This record gives sequence, structure tokens and C-alpha cells, in this order.
Amino acid sequence: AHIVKIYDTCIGCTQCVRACPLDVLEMVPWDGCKASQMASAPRTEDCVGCKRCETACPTDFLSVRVYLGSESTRSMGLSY
Amino acid sequence: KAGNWLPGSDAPAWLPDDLPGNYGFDPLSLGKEPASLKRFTESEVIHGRWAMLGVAGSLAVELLGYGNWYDAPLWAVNGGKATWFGIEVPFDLNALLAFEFVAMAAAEGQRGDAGGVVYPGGAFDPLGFAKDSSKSGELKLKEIKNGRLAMVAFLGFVAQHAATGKGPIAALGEHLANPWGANFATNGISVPFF
Amino acid sequence: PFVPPSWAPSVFVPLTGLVLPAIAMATLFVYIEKEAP
Amino acid sequence: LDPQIVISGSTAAFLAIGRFVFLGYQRREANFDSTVGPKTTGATYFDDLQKNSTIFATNDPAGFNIIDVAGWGALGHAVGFAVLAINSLQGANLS
Amino acid sequence: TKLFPKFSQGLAQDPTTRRIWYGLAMAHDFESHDGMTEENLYQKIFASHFGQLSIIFLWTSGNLFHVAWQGNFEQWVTDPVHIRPIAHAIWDPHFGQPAVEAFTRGGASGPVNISTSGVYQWWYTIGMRTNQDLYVGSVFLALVSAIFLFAGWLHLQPNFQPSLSWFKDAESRLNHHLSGLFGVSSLAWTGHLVHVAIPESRGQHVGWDNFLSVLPHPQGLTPFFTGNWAAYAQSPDTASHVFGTAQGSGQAILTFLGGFHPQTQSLWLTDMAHHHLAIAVIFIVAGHMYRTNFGIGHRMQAILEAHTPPSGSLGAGHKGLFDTVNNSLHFQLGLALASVGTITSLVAQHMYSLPPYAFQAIDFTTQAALYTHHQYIAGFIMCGAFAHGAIFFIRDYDPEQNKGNVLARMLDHKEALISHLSWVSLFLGFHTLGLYVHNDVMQAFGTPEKQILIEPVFAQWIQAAHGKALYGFDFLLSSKTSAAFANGQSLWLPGWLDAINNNQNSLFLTIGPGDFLVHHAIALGLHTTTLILVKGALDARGSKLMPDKKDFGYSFPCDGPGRGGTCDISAYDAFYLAVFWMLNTIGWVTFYWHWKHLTLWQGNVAQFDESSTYLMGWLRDYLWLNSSQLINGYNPFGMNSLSVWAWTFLFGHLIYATGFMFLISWRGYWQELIETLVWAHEKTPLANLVYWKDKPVALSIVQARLVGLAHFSVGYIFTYAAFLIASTSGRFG
Amino acid sequence: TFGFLYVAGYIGYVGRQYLIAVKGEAKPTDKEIIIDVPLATKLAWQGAGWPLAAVQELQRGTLLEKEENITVSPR
Amino acid sequence: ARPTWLPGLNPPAHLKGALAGDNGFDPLGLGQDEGRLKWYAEAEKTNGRWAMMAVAGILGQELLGVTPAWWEAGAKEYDIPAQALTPIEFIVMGFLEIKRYQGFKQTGTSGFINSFPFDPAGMNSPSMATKEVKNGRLAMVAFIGFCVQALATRTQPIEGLTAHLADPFGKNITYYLTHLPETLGS
Ligand code: CLA
Ligand code: CLA
Ligand code: CLA
Ligand code: CLA
Ligand code: CLA
Ligand SMILES: CC1=C(/C=C/C(C)=C/C=C/C(C)=C/C=C/C=C(C)/C=C/C=C(C)/C=C/C2=C(C)CCCC2(C)C)C(C)(C)CCC1
Ligand SMILES: CC1=C(/C=C/C(C)=C/C=C/C(C)=C/C=C/C=C(C)/C=C/C=C(C)/C=C/C2=C(C)CCCC2(C)C)C(C)(C)CCC1
Ligand SMILES: CCCCCCCCCCCCO[C@H]1O[C@H](CO)[C@@H](O[C@H]2O[C@H](CO)[C@@H](O)[C@H](O)[C@H]2O)[C@H](O)[C@H]1O
Repeated sequence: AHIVKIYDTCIGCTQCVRACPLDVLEMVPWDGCKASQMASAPRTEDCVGCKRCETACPTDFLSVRVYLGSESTRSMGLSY
Repeated sequence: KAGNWLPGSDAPAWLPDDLPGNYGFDPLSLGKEPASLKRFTESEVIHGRWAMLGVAGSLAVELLGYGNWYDAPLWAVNGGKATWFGIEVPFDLNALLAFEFVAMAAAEGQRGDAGGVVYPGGAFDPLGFAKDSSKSGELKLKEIKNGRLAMVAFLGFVAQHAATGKGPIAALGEHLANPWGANFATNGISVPFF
Repeated sequence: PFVPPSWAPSVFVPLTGLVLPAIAMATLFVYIEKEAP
Repeated sequence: LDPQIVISGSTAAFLAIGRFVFLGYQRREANFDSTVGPKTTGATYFDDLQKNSTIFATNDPAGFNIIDVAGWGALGHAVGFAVLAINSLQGANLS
Repeated sequence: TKLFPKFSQGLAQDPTTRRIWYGLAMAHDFESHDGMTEENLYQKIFASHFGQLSIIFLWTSGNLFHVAWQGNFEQWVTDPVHIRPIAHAIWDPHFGQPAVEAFTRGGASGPVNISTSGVYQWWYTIGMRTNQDLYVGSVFLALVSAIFLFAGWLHLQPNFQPSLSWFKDAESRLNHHLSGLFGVSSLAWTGHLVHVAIPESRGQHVGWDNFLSVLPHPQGLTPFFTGNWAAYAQSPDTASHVFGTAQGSGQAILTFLGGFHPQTQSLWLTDMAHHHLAIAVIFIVAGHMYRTNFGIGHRMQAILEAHTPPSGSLGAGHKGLFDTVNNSLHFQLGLALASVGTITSLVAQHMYSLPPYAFQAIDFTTQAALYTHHQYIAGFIMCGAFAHGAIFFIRDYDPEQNKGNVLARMLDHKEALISHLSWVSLFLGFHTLGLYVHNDVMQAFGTPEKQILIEPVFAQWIQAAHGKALYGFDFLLSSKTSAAFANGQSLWLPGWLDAINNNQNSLFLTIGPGDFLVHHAIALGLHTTTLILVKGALDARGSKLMPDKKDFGYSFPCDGPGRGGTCDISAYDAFYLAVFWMLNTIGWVTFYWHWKHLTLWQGNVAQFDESSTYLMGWLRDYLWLNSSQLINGYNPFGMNSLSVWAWTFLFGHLIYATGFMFLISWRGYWQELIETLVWAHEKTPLANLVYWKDKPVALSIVQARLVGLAHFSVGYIFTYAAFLIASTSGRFG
Repeated sequence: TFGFLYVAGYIGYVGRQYLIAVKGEAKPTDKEIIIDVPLATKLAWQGAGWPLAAVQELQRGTLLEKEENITVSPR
Repeated sequence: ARPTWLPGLNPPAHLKGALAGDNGFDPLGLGQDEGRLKWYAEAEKTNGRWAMMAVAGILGQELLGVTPAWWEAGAKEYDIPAQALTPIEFIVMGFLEIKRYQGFKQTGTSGFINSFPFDPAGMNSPSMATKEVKNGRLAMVAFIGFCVQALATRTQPIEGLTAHLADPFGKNITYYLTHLPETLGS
């Protein structure tokens, strides 16, 4: 399973959640930004490591980071 | 301040004013660190004192007709015996190194443990010239100025001999014979394009 | 005493080039595939 | 050259200066190794191999123990044979 | 889950074939294993080193055994000039009769390979004369191999495992290795030369059976204990001495002749005896420098802490470096590979020009192989030296503990370092390539007098300082009135000057404009390879494109297509790109060495002088001209002894070209292709009964770069090895 | 050697002068793809004295940027 | 405050004086693990015991007129062929030594075959243990003296002593080390 971390520079644009092609991320309430919402990664066991979320994050440096880790059938994206 | 090495210049701050022989000469700011300057202050005096002995010795040998400073140790090579003022000495090179190494180690080692003393006085000033400690300013200035002059002179001995091969007294006689035709501009060595 | 027999290559070359590799590959293939208790 | 005079003579000089000249200086520099601290702090056999288990005490007033005698004597022997060997090269045929 | 690999649960849980590949590739990265501790890390490494030592002595034993069993050493020693050494016998059932006859040579019973490693000249020089001498050495080294293997087992046992602090006793290890490992070993080797090697070179047999009753010198130890050490340098071997015989021999065991033995064209044994005696004294003395349990010596931490320039030019200086070096194995390994890698180059440079083994010079194939062998190994070791320096920064570097010291300040001005290496590489490439192309155009248009030939005056001036009188500089050793010439005129200059002014040997070969261009191409290779490796290390911890690269490790595929694309952004990839430039650099070095020597060995040095100034000459007169015999090893009319090198030559081109596939085409194409193969197997009747246990997948992004680089390197090496040996051996051998 | 350096410094100095000149404009990027020929010709002729101008910038300390005004990566 | 090898040197802590012959001599601190010191103490005796027999054997063989010199005994041919001697020695010594080790592990003392300690005559006490070590150490030093004196002088032990006694100042290590050609040229 890969590791996905959300850092406190998130502005709650939701672009990472929309970009993710496996519904790994979601938005949750927060008080640390104007949007009052923060990205969350509750389902990292389904993450494949495409890093589409990082491509979509506007903040600099990124507020969502993916660290490729142990491989499995789900993370290796196999249908066989 | 003993003067100004470059008239119109500003003396470096890190050079204390009362330091003997202070002309404000430090283009490369080598004495900027106080700890380094303290070591340099001692080394200049020791270098000058050895240079004064060396220049006096080098001139004395040739003035009395015993050769030049450069030829003095040739006896230990060819196979001859040492001579001092024409008086034969019974030692050989390997023996001489023994006395000098032990003797100089004792003296220099004793000086080294003093932790930077450069004006001991006491037994080293039997006649009490600097016993006053208040009028010593001129004597310290006279010592360093003659010391710096001797250091420059000895470099002249080495540099001149490497170019012409003659002794310091012989070189002086040759300059006076033809001042315009016998100088560093006529070596054929010092200035390659002359 | 040291000199090996004149027939040594005939036995050792096939042994180290065809036989031991076969056993080594079989040993390694079984080992990697083996499942933990 | 006579080996007995040269080797013994050089050794005496190096022992004499070591005992009377550089003993104070040498000891001070040895304490600069104390500022860093001990090598290890352990109680295993391999950790014990890095400690001064045996302290070489001496009755000499200045503390010139046997380890110092070996150090300064070795330099004298090394210098002594350098002098003898170099002097031997004089009057050597085809060498 | 699967058992293999036992050291990583992440790999063992992987259901794909990546588990097999990655398990092999992470076996020796002990720091990454599950449950690893620092103390266990050092004990595993200590055990592994015993295994490496046992392999080295077993490999050496195998060489000794096969030469004695199947070689012609006893025949070769009689007439080394006109006999080709035999490496080992051939038993290939695939051979046809013409092949069996072709490889039968040297009076051997059957087919054999000709040796190129020079072990014959080496072993003959050190006193070996019979096959039984080699047999006893082979059994002795096989025993030594066993002992080291046992020691590796012993020190893994409960009561013999050293503690962590034992591996970090720097002062004690340096004292022993300098005085004992270096000093005593060199002192012992002097004993062999005085007692065995030198007498054997004078026709007197000395073995274990009689060496206690044979006097190495007529005056036995009286000169040694009396200080009259000059007695050992009297009556050296005369210029008429015939090696291995007592005619023309002398009596001296320690000399400083300084030249080459006239017959063997190699260094005198009495000089190599005095050499090893001299450094042994220095190394034994140097090994009494550091602190131990006896209250004298230096502590390395004190030395580093002291050396801080008072002006603050180097910041904190070397403060904190002792822990940085003493606690990081990658820092220590980087210093070991950098030092050993440079010394490997030095061995190659000095062995071809100062051949130490009798009759080594006349064996042209051996000399070519030995120089190429060690230069390629040096090149790989240098790349490893920088790789582990890059690994140190990611894994072991601690910014807080290195605050303001020299190491930290290197990262402060890394852009300045990289920018200037970039400028030097560009400058050398532009002008080096430009001058070659200019000279090529002039040759093409038929005006060889219009080309730009720059005389290597600076290098020719160095050769004058060493006594080469061809250039007329009359400088230092080239002038008979200089003090340098006079002082050494009684010790080694007569022999040295005689050898350096002999133009038939490789001691300071004459150089010209052709050597000017090639040397500047070599500089381009060194600077560019350093640029790639140095960037990979200084940027390992992060960069503007990836500020937090340290959090991902030394080797990762990429950071994805975002931010413009980040392919080959890790420090692992900088090393991967630098290997190509290392091969390119060592290739230029070995082409230059080989071509300049082939022309010398044929006597027509003018060919190199004229054709080496433009790049068509290299392609025409070196690569194309010298391939004629190689590619005729087998042809439609038959085959000869070179057919193995002809076959290996194409074998290299194939492995090299196969590497392009892993480097050009990347993973995404192949993973999708494998998915139709998985579909095809499952739907095929009579085959879907059989099934796999590891799900097939394409190689990883990082794996294919290594696999492609491995094929590239292997094909690189095998192609030139076959050409180097075939061109040199067929021409003369 | 000194023939080439004069021309090489001429080309480099002229380009640096033009690059500084357009940095003050509202849209520097559009002044680089579309060259301001009247300005370029003016700077082309004044470059003949680049060695004099280059040295005077060095002594006045305006040749190099300050270390604090240059971006660098984390270290 | 027992006597120590160096005047005015307090013995190191790991040496308590319990062992026989404990003079506090361990400049390298080799014996500091209690598990190794016990092994070394046994190892000291066995090396000394073999040395004591060896020194007596060399002296006894020389005093009884046996030839050739002790360093040429192997070359001489005896009733049993040299090839047959080694297998006999290997089997016999292997048996004695293996049982020698087995008893030491169980009891921690030294013995013979199945008896540990092997003291049939009942002579055993701290004084006897001390006397064994001191005589053992002397034999170990003595044997090395024989080996080196054979190398340099090439004379048997008693033969060398007689030459020294006859001409003390003329004959000594100084003479032999500077006359190897003469002595080895005979
Ligand atoms: C205690 C035993 C012992 C005794 C009684 C003797 C007695 C004698 N030896 Mg022998 N010898 C010994 C030990 C002994 N040796 C050892 C251990 C060695 C090896 C270094 C030698 C090597 C040797 C040679 C090479 C020669 C003699 C010779 C002689 C004779 C003249 C004396 C001489 O030159 O001595 C001076 C030189 C010596 C080496 C003797 C040293 C004796 C002391 C007591 C040894 C102390 C060892 C010490 C405790 C070890 C500490 C180790 C440390 C790491 C802690 C004389 C009969 C000469 C002769 O004429 O022989 C026929 C001769 O040529 N001996
Ligand atoms: C060191 C490795 C090695 C060895 C020893 C051999 C040996 C042989 N190869 Mg080669 N081969 C090898 C590697 C090797 N190969 C590799 C790596 C490849 C792939 C690149 C090939 C590809 C290859 C091909 C394509 C062919 C050979 C063939 C041969 C035979 C050539 C001589 C002949 O006329 O045989 C004649 C053979 C016989 C008279 C019979 C020999 C004994 C047979 C093969 C086995 C008997 C087994 C026994 C009855 C029961 C088990 C006994 C066992 C448990 C001890 C011979 C058996 C040729 C051949 O004939 O193969 C059969 C052949 O066509 N090889
Ligand atoms: C005198 C005591 C001594 C000795 C002999 C050694 C010896 C060795 N130690 Mg060390 N070691 C010592 C004390 C000693 N150690 C102490 C006191 C400690 C504790 C502080 C250690 C702790 C220690 C560790 C932790 C390790 C070692 C290791 C090693 C081995 C290094 C590899 C090797 O073989 O290099 C051999 C090197 C040379 C012979 C010299 C190489 C350099 C020269 C200049 C090259 C050129 C020479 C010449 C021209 C070549 C000719 C070639 C020929 C073909 C012609 C080596 C066997 C390592 C090892 O492998 O352990 C198994 C290891 O891991 N040691
Ligand atoms: C004595 C020196 C030394 C030592 C002790 C180590 C030790 C280590 N290195 Mg280092 N390294 C060295 C030399 C050394 N290196 C050199 C010389 C280079 C330059 C080439 C490198 C380059 C290097 C890199 C780039 C990396 C390491 C890494 C490592 C670690 C893991 C190694 C591993 O898992 O390999 C496993 C071994 C393999 C997968 C196979 C190795 C064999 C290769 C692929 C070539 C095979 C060729 C083949 C035999 C040819 C067949 C020919 C055909 C005709 C038959 C380990 C701590 C890795 C690490 O984790 O660092 C933190 C890492 O990234 N090293
Ligand atoms: C023959 C093949 C080749 C060539 C010519 C180069 C050239 C270069 N490489 Mg590259 N490289 C190669 C293969 C090659 N590489 C391979 C196989 C790899 C493995 C992936 C790499 C990996 C690599 C790395 C990792 C690095 C380089 C670097 C460099 C530069 C080194 C400095 C230099 O020589 O500057 C002088 C420049 C040249 C010789 C380039 C050719 C110039 C031509 C002749 C100009 C022609 C102009 C003319 C007007 C015609 C134009 C026509 C057109 C408009 C139609 C240079 C641009 C380093 C770099 O960029 O340093 C700054 C660097 O870091 N290379
Ligand atoms: C008691 C006393 C005293 C006396 C003392 C003495 C007398 C001493 C001595 C001492 C000594 C007398 C010492 C010695 C030492 C020595 C040594 C320590 C040595 C070493 C050596 C070496 C190390 C060597 C080496 C080498 C070799 C081997 C070879 C060649 C090279 C060389 C040389 C390097 C007095 C009166 C003063 C005071 C009071 C008390
Ligand atoms: C990145 C990194 C790293 C790495 C590094 C490296 C890899 C390096 C290398 C380096 C090198 C590889 C270097 C080299 C150098 C060299 C030198 C510096 C030399 C010198 C020489 C000399 C000085 C000489 C002289 C002389 C002559 C010339 C002649 C005569 C004689 C004489 C001696 C006088 C490390 C690990 C640290 C870690 C951190 C990071
Ligand atoms: C032909 C002419 C050749 C002349 C060669 C001269 C060689 C000089 C070798 C000196 C070796 C070191 O010896 C010298 O070390 C220290 C000075 O550096 C002195 O020792 C002192 O030095 C420190 C630094 O100044 C002081 O803070 C301390 O009080 C003390 O450590 C020693 O008392 C002296 O003996």
C-alpha cells in the first residue's frame, strides 16, 4: 500500500479529490483555511500511485504527497 | 605610530597604535585576528634577531677574507676540516649535527614553554638597558627597524648569489666598478626581456 | 600426487554444466515459491 | 663509525631531551585528548579492549614511564641507524 | 505469504514477479532489512567480508591449479620469448574436428586457451620454476580460503560477536592496519625477495627444504647490525646477466640501480627488494601515531577539531566531522572506493611504463589486456565512490551536527560548483570537437597543412625535467650541469636516464599534437562524468523541482508527470547516467593507449603521429584496419584459433544492442502487451490447466534502467575485449 | 587569444545590456521573442568599449547580484 | 600487595590474585572476560606442560648421546615408517585430547582420560599449583631459546652452554649474529 499525506497548507480547492481515479481522497470539514475544508485520505489501500492528485494541487509546495510503498494486487492495478 | 608606510593612507584599525614598529603596513590584512597578530608579533622579532646575526656573520666572514657565506659548509662535502677564524676545529659534520640538535632543542624548547615571551630581560639583559621599561620604546623600535633591514638584506644575499654567483662583498665591489653596467638589470636573470 | 586423471573434464564439465545447474534451478524454484506457515 | 657510540649516543640524547625538554609539552598535548572524552562506555569484553586497563605507574619523579622510554628510545635508535647507514655509503665501490 | 525474501515483509507480500527480482536486488542492502539494528548491521558486514576474502583466495587457488595441471609453465620458463602461455584446457562437446585442431597449440595434449593475465611472468619473476611449486601454492591458498570462511562463521557465534563499539575504534584499527597489515606484510615480502626470488633469478634454488641453510648475502647480518648497510649494495647483477642463471649475476640484495634489467626489460629485483624494505619502515613507523591503551599518540577527534582557519574562511572548519565519518558507513565506503579507485588507475599507468615482471613487455597481448582490465575496473569503482557519497547525504547526513563545517558549506555553494563544472565541460567539448572537425575537413579537402596542430609544450616540458633530451629544453635532469642531475648521478640517474632516452620502451613515450587532442578529450570525460556524479550527490537531498527529495530515498522511479515531468530525478538516476560517460571516457583512454602502442610495437609510430589528428584516421586506420583478422576468425572457407574472438565480438554487439531496448522503450508499452498474454493463456485449452503462482508484470521503471545499463556495459566490455585481444595477439602472437 | 576574447565579450556584454534594458519594460517577455531592433542597434555600437565599461561595473559593485536576492533550493 | 611485574604498579582489577602465579602481568588486558580467562588459564598450563616435557626430552636426548640433533629427528628413519606414524598419532592423540576437553567442560579442572583431576598420588595444593606454572613458564621460554639458538648458533642446548662457559665474552649472541657465514659455512 502507498502512503498519502495531506499537509496543513491545503486550501480546500477539492481538485485532488476530483482528479483521483480511484476515490482514495475526500473532503472533510476544517477551520484552518478560508474554505473551511481539508482533503483526507481514508482509503489509501486502493491507491495506485498515479499521482494525479499531486498534478492537481495548486499550493506550492504540494499539500498532498504520495510515497510509493509496498505493492499489492490493488496498488499494482491488476485485473488478473 | 612610528610612521606611515603609504603617506595619506589610513592605518588599519586592528593594528594597535603603540605596537613597536607600527607603520600601518598590512595590505593583505594578515593580522586582523588578534590571536594571529600575537603570534606574528613574536615571529617578527625572532626572525629579525636571527637575520641580524646571519647578516653580521655573512659579512664578517668575507670581510676578514675567509670566504663567503655560501662556501662556508663546503669543507663537510669535499672532505676538508672545519676552520673558525683560521683556527682548525676538530669536529665533523655528523658530530656537529649532534651538538646543534641537542643544544638548539634545549634552548628553543625552553623558550617555547614561555608561552610567547619576546622581551625576557633579566639574565638576557645583564647591562640593564631595558630595565627602565619606560624608555624601552625607542630601543624596541630600533631593534625592529634594524631587524627588518637585516631580513631584507639576507634575502638580497640569497637572491643576488643565485643570479650572479658572487659574494655580497664581491657584488658591492662590482657595482661600484661600473654602477650602470653591473646591477640587477644586467644579470640576464632578473629581467628576462632586458 | 596432485595431477587429476586424464578423464576428469569428461565427468566434471557435464556435471557442473548440466547436472548441478538442473538441481540448483529446481532447488531455487521450489524455495522462492514456498509459502510461509 | 663505531655503532656502539653512535647508537647509544643518539639514544641518550633523545632520552635526555624527552625527559628534560619535551616532557612538559608532551603531557599537555596528551590532555587535549581528554577534552574529547573516552572512546567507549560499556562493560562487554570488546568494550574493555578499548580502556586503559593497566596504568603504567613509575617511580621516576617526572613520570617518565616505560612507554615513554620505548617512544624516545625508538627515535634514538632510528636516528642512530640513519647516521650509520648514510656514513657507510662513503667509500662504497660499485654501490 | 511467501517465504522469500525473508528480510522484507513488503516484498514477501507482493503477488507479482517483482517479488523475485526485487528480493535479489535488495539482498545486500542490510540497512533496509526488517528489524535491522546498528549492531547487527556491522556484524553482518564483518561476516560478509570474510566471505569475500575466501572467494578471492579460492579464485587465486583455481588459477594456480589449472596452470600447473593444464598449462605449460615448465616449458614456458625455458624460452619465455617464443612460447605462448596456456590458461586452461578446453572440453567442449560442441566442437567440430577443425575446431579441435585449431585450438591445439603450444605442444599441448589437446585444445587450450592462451593466457593473457600475465600470471606466468608474475609467478616466474617471484621465484616459481616448476609445476610442483604451483601445486603447493594452490593447496596453500585453498587452505587459507577455508580458514577465512571458518572465521566468518566463528565471529557470528554468541560469544565471538564483536560489539558495536569495537567496530568504531578508529585509532586502534589504523595503528594495526598501517603497521601490521601494510608494514609487516611489506617487510615479509622483502624477506621473500631477499631469500627466494633474488636467488632464483641467479640460478640458485631456494625452497622450504633448504632455505635455512642458504645465506642470502655472503656477509650474513653483520652489515645489518653494525650499521654498514652499504655492504648489501655491492656487486649488483651486471648488464650481461641472463635471468634465472648464475652467469653475469651479482651478490647485492639491496640496490638503487633505477633502470630496467637489460634482458627482461623489467625492474631489477634488488630495487624491488629495497623498495619494499623502505616503505615497510615508513609504514611501521606511521602505525604508531594514534591513541590506544598505552597513553601515547594522537586522537583523531582532537586533530580535526584543531584545524579551523582563524580567519573563518572555512567556517567551523572540521568540527563535527569525526562523528560524521565514524558513524556513516556510506561515507567510509565512499572514501575507500575513491582512494582504491584512484590507486587502480595508478597501477595501470605505472605497470605499462615500468613493467615489473620479467618478459612482460614483449608479451604485447598481456600488456594491452592488463592496462585495459584495470582502467575499466577503476572507472566502475570511481562511479561507486560518488554513488555512496550521494547515499550518505540522503541517509546519514545530519545538518544539525554538521552546522557550519566544511561538509555543510559544500551544499551552500553547490550551484557554484555545478555551474563551473558545466562551463569546463562545455568549453572542452566545444573546442576539442571543433578542432577535430576542422582537421577532418582539411584532410577531406586535401590540405593537411591547414589543420590546427598544437604542440604539447607543457607535457613535453615535464618530460625534459625527467631527462628526455629529445625536445632540447635542457632542463633539470636534461641538463648535465644542474644540481639535480649531479646529486643523483651516482645512485639511480644512470639507469633512469638510460631507460627514459630509449625510445623502444613505454617509459615516457614521445608525444606530439595527436596526444594533445586526445588528452583534452580525456579531460572532457573526467569533468563531465564528475559533473553528473557531483550533481547527483549535491542535489540528492532536494532541489527546486523537488524540495523534499530526501523523503523518497536514494532510488525511486520519478515524481510523476506533474510540474513538467520528473523522469530520472533521483540521485540513483544521476549515477545511472554517469556510467555511460564513464564507459565513454575509459573507452577513449583505452583506444588511445592501444593505438599508440600498436604503432610502437610495429615500429611505425609515424602512422599515429599523422592519422591521430583527425577522427577519420581513428575510424579508418585503427578500428577498420585492425578488424581484418578478427572478423576472419571463421568464414565460408574455414576457421582458425581466432574464431572464438570473432564469435565473442558479435556476441558483444548483440548484448549491447539488446540494452537499447530496455533504455528506449519504457514500461507502459510492455505492461499492456503482457495483459493480452495473460488473457491468451487463460483462454487456451490444454494450457490453462497449468498456471502461474506469481502474476506476470512488466519490469519496473527503475529495474529496466539497471537491466538496460547492465546489457549496455556487458556488450561494451565483451566487444572491446575480443577486439583488443584478437587484434594484438594475431598481429604478433 | 585576445582577439577572440574581445569579440566574445563584445557579444556577451551587448546581450546583457539589452536584457537589462527590457527588464524595466511592462512586458519583458514580449521584448525577447520580438526584438526591439532600434534599441539593439544602439547597444550594438556602444559595445565596442565593453572592457572599460565591464571593469568599472566590477569596481562599483553593480556587476553581481546580492546573495540574498538569488533563489536557492533547500539545503 | 603481592609482588608485581613492574615495581610500584598496582595490578589491574580483572586480575584478583586467585589464579596460581598471578603477578598482575597483563599489559594488553587480554584476559578480562571471565569466560576467556578461565580458558586461557587452562591453555597456559597445557602449553607449559608440553613445553616442560619437550625441554626435558631435548635435554635428555642430548645428555644421553642421542643423534642427530633434536631438529633433525624427523629426518631419521625408525622401525615404523613415517607414513604409519602419523595415523597412529592422530587417532591416539585425538582420543586423549577429546576426552581431555570433555572433562574440562564438565568439571573445569585438568585431568587425564576419565579422571578429573588426575592426582593419583594425592599431591595437590595451592603451592603445587603455583610451582607448576612457574616451572611451566620457564620451560616455555626455554624451548623458544632452543629453537632460536639452533637457528643462529646451530648447536644443541648443552653444547651452546659449554661454549659460553669456556669463552663467556668471546662466545655469545653478539658473536653468532655477526658470524653466520662461518657457523653456517661448516
Ligand atoms: C631463560 C632462558 C635462557 C637462557 C638461560 C639462555 C642462555 C644462553 N643463551 Mg639463549 N635465548 C633465550 C633464552 C635463554 N638463553 C631466548 C628466549 C632466546 C630467544 C630470543 C634466546 C636466543 C639466544 C641466542 C640467539 C643465543 C643465545 C645464547 C645463549 C648463551 C649466551 C647468553 C646470551 O647470548 O644471551 C643473550 C641473548 C638472549 C636472547 C638471551 C635472553 C635471556 C632472557 C633471560 C630472556 C627473557 C625473556 C622474557 C622474560 C620474555 C618477556 C616477553 C614480553 C613480551 C613480556 C647462553 C647459554 C647465545 C649462544 O652462545 O648460544 C649457544 C646465542 O647465540 N640465546
Ligand atoms: C556445459 C553444458 C553443456 C553440455 C555438456 C552440452 C552437451 C551437449 N550438447 Mg549442448 N547446449 C548447452 C550446454 C551444453 N551442452 C546449452 C547451454 C545450450 C543452449 C544454448 C545447448 C544447446 C544444444 C543443442 C541445440 C544441441 C546440443 C547438443 C549437445 C551434445 C553435443 C555432442 C553430441 O554429439 O552429443 C550427442 C549426444 C548423445 C549421443 C547422447 C548424450 C546423452 C543424452 C543427451 C542424455 C542421456 C540421459 C540418460 C539416458 C539418462 C539420464 C542420466 C543422468 C541422470 C546421469 C551434447 C550432449 C546437441 C545434441 O545432440 O543434443 C542432444 C544439440 O543438438 N546442445
Ligand atoms: C595486525 C593486525 C591486523 C591485520 C593484519 C588485519 C588485517 C585485515 N583486517 Mg583488520 N583489524 C585489526 C587488526 C588487523 N587487521 C584490529 C586491531 C581491528 C580492531 C580495531 C581490526 C578490525 C577490522 C575490521 C572491522 C575489518 C578488518 C579487516 C581486515 C582485512 C581487510 C581486507 C584485506 O585483506 O586487505 C588487504 C590489504 C592489503 C594487503 C593492502 C592493500 C593496499 C596496497 C597498497 C595495495 C597494493 C599492494 C601491492 C602493490 C599489491 C600486489 C598485488 C599482486 C597481485 C602483485 C585484513 C585481512 C576487514 C575484513 O575483511 O575483515 C574480514 C574488516 O571488515 N579489520
Ligand atoms: C566494496 C564496495 C561496495 C560495497 C560494499 C557496496 C555495497 C552496497 N551498494 Mg554499492 N557500489 C559499488 C561498490 C560497493 N557497494 C560500486 C563499485 C558501484 C558502481 C558500479 C556501486 C554502485 C551502487 C549503487 C548504484 C547502489 C549501490 C547499492 C549498494 C547496497 C546494496 C547492494 C545490492 O543490493 O546489490 C544487489 C545486487 C544486484 C541487484 C546485482 C549486482 C550485479 C550487477 C547488476 C551486474 C551483473 C553483471 C553480470 C554478472 C554479467 C554477466 C555476463 C554474462 C556474459 C554471463 C550495498 C550497501 C545500492 C543501495 O541500496 O544503495 C543505498 C544502490 O543503489 N551501489
Ligand atoms: C555523441 C554523443 C553525445 C554528445 C555529442 C553529447 C554531448 C553533450 N553531453 Mg551528452 N550524453 C550522451 C551522448 C552525448 N552527449 C549519452 C549517450 C548520454 C547518456 C544518457 C549522455 C548523458 C549526458 C549527461 C547526463 C550530460 C551530458 C552532457 C553533455 C554535454 C557535455 C559538454 C560538451 O561537450 O559541451 C560541448 C557540446 C557539444 C559537444 C554538443 C554538440 C555541439 C554541436 C557540434 C553543435 C553544432 C552547431 C552547428 C551550428 C550545427 C547546428 C545544426 C542544426 C541547427 C540543424 C554536451 C552537450 C552534460 C551537460 O549537459 O553538461 C552541460 C551532462 O550533464 N550528456
Ligand atoms: C635508572 C636511572 C637512570 C638510568 C637510566 C638508563 C640507563 C636508561 C636506559 C634506557 C635505554 C638504553 C633504553 C633503550 C630503548 C630502546 C628502544 C625502545 C629501541 C627501539 C628500537 C627500534 C624500534 C628499532 C627499529 C628498527 C629496526 C628494528 C631495524 C632498522 C630500522 C629501525 C632502527 C627503525 C638515570 C641514571 C638516567 C637516572 C636515575 C635512574
Ligand atoms: C560526493 C561525496 C563524497 C565523495 C567524494 C569523492 C568520490 C571524491 C573523490 C576525490 C578524488 C578522486 C580526489 C583526488 C585527488 C588527488 C590529488 C589532490 C592528487 C594530488 C597529487 C599531488 C599533490 C602530487 C604531487 C607530486 C607530483 C605531481 C609529482 C612529483 C611527486 C609529487 C608528490 C610532489 C564523499 C564520500 C566524501 C561523501 C560526501 C559526498
Ligand atoms: C635549519 C633550521 C630548521 C628549524 C626547524 C625547526 C623545527 C621546529 C619543531 C617544533 C616542534 C614543536 O615544538 C614546539 O611546540 C610548541 C610550539 O609550536 C611549544 O609548546 C607550546 O606551544 C603552544 C603554542 O605556541 C603554547 O601555547 C604552549 O605553551 C605549548 O604547547 C613547544 O615547547 C616547542 O618545543
